[PDB]
Amino acid sequence: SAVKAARYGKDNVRVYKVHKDEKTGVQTVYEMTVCVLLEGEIETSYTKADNSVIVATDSIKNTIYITAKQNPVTPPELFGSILGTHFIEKYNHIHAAHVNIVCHRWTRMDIDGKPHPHSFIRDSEEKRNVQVDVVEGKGIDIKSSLSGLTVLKSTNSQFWGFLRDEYTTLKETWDRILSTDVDATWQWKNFSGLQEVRSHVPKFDATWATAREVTLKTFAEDNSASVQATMYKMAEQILARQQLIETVEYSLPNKHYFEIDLSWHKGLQNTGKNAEVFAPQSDPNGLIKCTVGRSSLKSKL
Amino acid sequence: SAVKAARYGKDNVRVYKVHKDEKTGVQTVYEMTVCVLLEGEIETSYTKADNSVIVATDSIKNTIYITAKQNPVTPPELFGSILGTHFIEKYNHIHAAHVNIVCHRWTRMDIDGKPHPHSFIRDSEEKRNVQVDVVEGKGIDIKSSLSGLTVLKSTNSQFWGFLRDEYTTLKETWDRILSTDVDATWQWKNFSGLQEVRSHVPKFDATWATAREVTLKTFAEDNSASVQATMYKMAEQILARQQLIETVEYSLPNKHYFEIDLSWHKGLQNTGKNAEVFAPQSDPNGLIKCTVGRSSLKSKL
Amino acid sequence: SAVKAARYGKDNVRVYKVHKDEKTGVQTVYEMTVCVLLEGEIETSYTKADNSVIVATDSIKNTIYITAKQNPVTPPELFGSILGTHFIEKYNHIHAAHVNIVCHRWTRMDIDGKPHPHSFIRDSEEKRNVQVDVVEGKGIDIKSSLSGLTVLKSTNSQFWGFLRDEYTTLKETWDRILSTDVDATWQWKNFSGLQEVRSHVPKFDATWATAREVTLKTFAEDNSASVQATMYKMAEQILARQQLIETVEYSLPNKHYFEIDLSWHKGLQNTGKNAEVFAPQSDPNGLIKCTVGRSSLKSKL
Amino acid sequence: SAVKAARYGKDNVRVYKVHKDEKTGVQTVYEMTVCVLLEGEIETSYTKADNSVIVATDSIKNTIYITAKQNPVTPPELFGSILGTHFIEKYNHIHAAHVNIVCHRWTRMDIDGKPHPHSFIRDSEEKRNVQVDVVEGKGIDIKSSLSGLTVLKSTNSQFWGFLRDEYTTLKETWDRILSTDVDATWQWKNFSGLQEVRSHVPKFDATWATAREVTLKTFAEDNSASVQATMYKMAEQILARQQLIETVEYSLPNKHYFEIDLSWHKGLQNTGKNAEVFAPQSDPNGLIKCTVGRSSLKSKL
Ligand SMILES: Cn1c(=O)[nH]c2c(=O)[nH]c(=O)[nH]c21
Ligand SMILES: Cn1c(=O)[nH]c2c(=O)[nH]c(=O)[nH]c21
Ligand SMILES: Cn1c(=O)[nH]c2c(=O)[nH]c(=O)[nH]c21
Ligand SMILES: Cn1c(=O)[nH]c2c(=O)[nH]c(=O)[nH]c21
Repeated sequence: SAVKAARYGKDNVRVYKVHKDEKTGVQTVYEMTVCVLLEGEIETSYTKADNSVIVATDSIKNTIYITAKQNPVTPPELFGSILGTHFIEKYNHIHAAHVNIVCHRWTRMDIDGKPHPHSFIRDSEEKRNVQVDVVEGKGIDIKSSLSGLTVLKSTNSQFWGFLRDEYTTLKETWDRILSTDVDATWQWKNFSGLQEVRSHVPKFDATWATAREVTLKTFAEDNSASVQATMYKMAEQILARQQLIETVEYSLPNKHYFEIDLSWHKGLQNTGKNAEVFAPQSDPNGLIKCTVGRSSLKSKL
Repeated sequence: SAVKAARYGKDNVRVYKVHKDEKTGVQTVYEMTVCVLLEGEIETSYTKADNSVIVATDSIKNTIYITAKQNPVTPPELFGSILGTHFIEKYNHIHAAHVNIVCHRWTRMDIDGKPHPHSFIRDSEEKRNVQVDVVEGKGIDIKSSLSGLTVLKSTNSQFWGFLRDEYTTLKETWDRILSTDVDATWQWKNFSGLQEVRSHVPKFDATWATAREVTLKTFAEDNSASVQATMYKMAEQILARQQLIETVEYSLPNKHYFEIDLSWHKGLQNTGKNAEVFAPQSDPNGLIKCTVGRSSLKSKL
Repeated sequence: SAVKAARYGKDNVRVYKVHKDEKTGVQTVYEMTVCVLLEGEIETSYTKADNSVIVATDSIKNTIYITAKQNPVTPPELFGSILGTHFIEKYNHIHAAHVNIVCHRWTRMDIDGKPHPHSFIRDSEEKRNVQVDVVEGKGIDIKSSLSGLTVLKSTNSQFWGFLRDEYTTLKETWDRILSTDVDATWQWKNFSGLQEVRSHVPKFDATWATAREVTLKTFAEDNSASVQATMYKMAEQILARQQLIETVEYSLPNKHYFEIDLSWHKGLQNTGKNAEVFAPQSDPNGLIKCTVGRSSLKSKL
Repeated sequence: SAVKAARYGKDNVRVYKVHKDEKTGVQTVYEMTVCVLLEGEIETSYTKADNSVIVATDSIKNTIYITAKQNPVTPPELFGSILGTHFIEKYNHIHAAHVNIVCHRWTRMDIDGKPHPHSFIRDSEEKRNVQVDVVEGKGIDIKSSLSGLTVLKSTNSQFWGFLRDEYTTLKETWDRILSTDVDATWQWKNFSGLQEVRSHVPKFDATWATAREVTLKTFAEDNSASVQATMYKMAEQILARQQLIETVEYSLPNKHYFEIDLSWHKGLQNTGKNAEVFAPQSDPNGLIKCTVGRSSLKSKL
């Protein structure tokens, strides 16, 4: 046998950081969960009980906290790049660092209409994430995402014209509920190293904001022909607004809300135009995915 | 043997309702999870295989949807009262109905600064709940609550002066992080029946709002001596603002954030006044409870 | 205002203990999650910021580990009694200790047909629990339970003869799937103190075993008329086999498996006697409860 | 813009099947959760609101149940292959089907030492999984796995000789607890189609059994130098025992159990050779991965 692939490290490292402005009294908090997995010339730890090549996962954990103490933790794309760059530069034999960060929401409370200087609310379980792959000799590849953004619209969703054969029972509809949990990923142009990441720092927060704004507005305003058609519109708009992202990926469940026929009980009318009470379905669910890039076709468009 | 207690019914009944204003186009959505458990002269279903006394749980489920079609689902205190009253009035042999409702957040989206007529966001996993116990001959007992309201403050929390003995290692502190998941319950005066519940309907939304406002403002503004002292202030204020509630209960975890001594690494200073990077602790956690009522002591105050 | 009730302590304290037989090499492991909440003359911590009356929850945590080091952790009824007794005896002003223990399964592995001396498998997420309430001047009240015991039978379950009215759509059945997650609790006679608990120590493991055996055999062998009728049989048998338990409580979901009519597709027959493929339903679910004690009726039986 | 990748279908489809032997009375149950995602000439559903190319996810769901009615559901590798082959053969424009199956445990109960004909217990949340990718013109690629197999050993695990630098605080150990949740995947040689899958059917159950047996025995018996070294031994043995699998992948958390120094309290000795009571750590955790294949090196071995 032989080792074809290997990576190892520390997962589920919870990290908080506070910034305190001593002039104004305003404090700002950041909370994340971090995973760092390393690759390199480590195969003998697996094959020969050679622990000399192992940077202990406990040491990886310590390094996460030390790096957070010595650098900004925001935007996460930058923190992840700093953190991954450290491991490949510090250890000659480590040739890749794979950094995943989940950012948790701590939104400043407004009390009596004024922003509070040091009190925060978890206003959504929506996350902002990064995956930063720092590969020696091949730069820094960053995928940014928002996830767990849960939305519903009560009309202006349709689904008709789909294929019908002997496996088909679904009724066409011209007015349904649409609800989903949005997972949206934008993948950046390869960066050559930390300097180039730093040169684009403002674009990280701005592109996250754009992605979130476009998602919400498109979901709310598109009289949707399908999940497929709506998510494509989101992706194409995000690509149009940031030339440094190469692709946009969406992964959307269709979280079904079923009508309930109550006509068996006193002729109650609760379907079609009279549908008011619905049964949310926990499972099964549609799952719709696509990855959108920029076109390169010049004929047969 | 004999049956000392029994209740049975349907749990985890997911319910959505939409209201559509055909004049304005504005739609409003409600989503809940409902449990109804019945008591009564049902012991022979357990002891004698006598199913004649069982209102099938499937029928309880149907009744939940029928009741939602024929009545408002808001405030939940009212919907639960209507629903429980139905079972004890419809079935001579059913003498109590225990209705639990969890209300899920669907907050209207603002798009380009304007409220959208039919698009919503799950802006928090915070719930608004009711427990409505409708007991034949003994009225309607209602406990209202908010839960899963997760908050953090980065300073203005203290914990010193606690008992110290041979089991004590905890260091006193004059400046710590405080974070919790708020579970707050207000229990109403017994209502005689559905008419009396209806006579107080506006007070349900108003008292929920008061409870939430008081919770947030007190948490943010109290330079806290302990979880105990802060939660008591919340409770006393809520009681002062609604004479129809008899008690207020809080159940608060202390979700610890630990300092991280990094002085072993290059003399990094990350404790006390220089603490910036902390380790959120998933477990264990403090758990602090109290039930506050109005005082009846006249001497030795 | 005034404090009507209060309790506080440490929750989610994970504890492992190992026993090593140095003669045989056989090691045995125990893992639990412990909560201890205290009551007493503690109201001034809430009302007056008086922390002097607070045994810190961190100190409660330390005490859990110290008690586990100095005593057996099995049976959990004994460990909980020792632990609760400590707090009311050590602290004059603490008058009750409420100890909840969840015991996690670590079952010894058999390797090549032989029990391994130090390797274990989590063979089920089924738990064994205790709730031990140690109340100064009122002894020790113990509720023992098993929970998360998930079972299914594919036939020999029925449900017919239930009430039918204008809310009823459920079809009677003479052959259905029955599946549940068993939560079974046996409540012991009040014990006067730790000596009396110790005097009954072997009965704890034996009664847990009896409860589990009776549950499984009754579920498997009863041609069930309803969840109600089957669970009653379980309870009555457990009471007959241990005179020191006063009541037995069951709480059982009915986790529904629905037939799927496929006759719309090529006349496929998948209902009634030809039902093979079913749709497990995640929600809603029946929820059936009862508490059974010994009879005291002498007439009109 | 243009669609670079797309797949869509139905997720979280819960499926039960029963087999009834009418001669013997013995019934056997199977329960799974299935996801099927399709690829093909479907880009116009995203770009042009062309639903004609969409096989509705509801129809995919129906097809899952119909396929389970008309074929064996075991081994899952076979069921997934049948199911994926259907979609690419039935629909000219569908060119890949991606079938994920999670198999849930229903182990036959033994009652009074005899196997019960129709009663089952969920004896572990351990799963048996498959991922079957059926790609038109490129055969059938199958990855089989076991996951959620949770184990602990109380000694015969070590971790010393790891890299030590200015980021290192971890103490070397020659005797620690090791616990993990095993996720093990074996990837099969590409199969040309359903006939070739069928020709190997007995090998699926046999290789799953081998993988599980090797995992347990190696974990129990290896005096482990590291997670890395132990998991490699597992992989190499599985490869030696089934020539039709190309690689074996493990993904193992190191679920840490920390010693607790209690020497501050009455000189209690609970470290090193006297360690009995430990603190299980929920997070962070080591995460160790590798993919092992057969060697092709002929020099510098
Ligand atoms: C309702 N529904 C299905 O059954 N499949 C699909 C699909 O692919 N896309 C939808 O928007 N809805 C839907
Ligand atoms: C830190 N801490 C403990 O250890 N116990 C307690 C308590 O009862 N209350 C607190 O506010 N904090 C705290
Ligand atoms: C199917 N079903 C209901 O709908 N209610 C009930 C009940 O109370 N008990 C059952 O055993 N089954 C059942
Ligand atoms: C304890 N520990 C670390 O900190 N890293 C590692 C590792 O890579 N492998 C281990 O087996 N243990 C371990």
